[PDB]
Amino acid sequence: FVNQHLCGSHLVEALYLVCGERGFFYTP
Amino acid sequence: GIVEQCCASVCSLYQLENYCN
Ligand SMILES: Cc1cccc(O)c1
Ligand SMILES: [Cl-]
Ligand SMILES: [Zn+2]
Repeated sequence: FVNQHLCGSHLVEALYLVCGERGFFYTP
Repeated sequence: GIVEQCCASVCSLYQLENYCN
């Protein structure tokens, strides 16, 4: 779903911001 | 997953923070 593709792009920028030093894994 | 919680409805940062390391 292209809408999810777009949404996920924003989700990872959000994770980057919130997770900070901790970092994160993105697993769709 | 995060795509299902947070793309069907708008998560908060406290929520998003669950998915961090
Ligand atoms: C910050 C952010 C981006 C995309 C979806 C969300 O629920 C939250
Ligand atoms: Cl978008
Ligand atoms: Zn966008």
